[PDB]
Amino acid sequence: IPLPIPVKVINTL
Amino acid sequence: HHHHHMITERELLDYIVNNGGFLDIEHFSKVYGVEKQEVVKLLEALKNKGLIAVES
Repeated sequence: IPLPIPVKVINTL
Repeated sequence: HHHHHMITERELLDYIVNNGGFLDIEHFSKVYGVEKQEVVKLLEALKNKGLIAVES
């Protein structure tokens, strides 16, 4: 089980 | 700009880490030529493998 890397994702639409 | 470029999940993940855990899909699609829906598709696969935790 990897430690999830946090990612802020914008402008997806 | 460029269109229909393909990248691997590993490339996207490396980019994200190197970008300080940030991804602007609009900007990324524009600069690297990957379709927005292809970026989304790659993010979903990373998320479903438990490799990333998506925010905002």
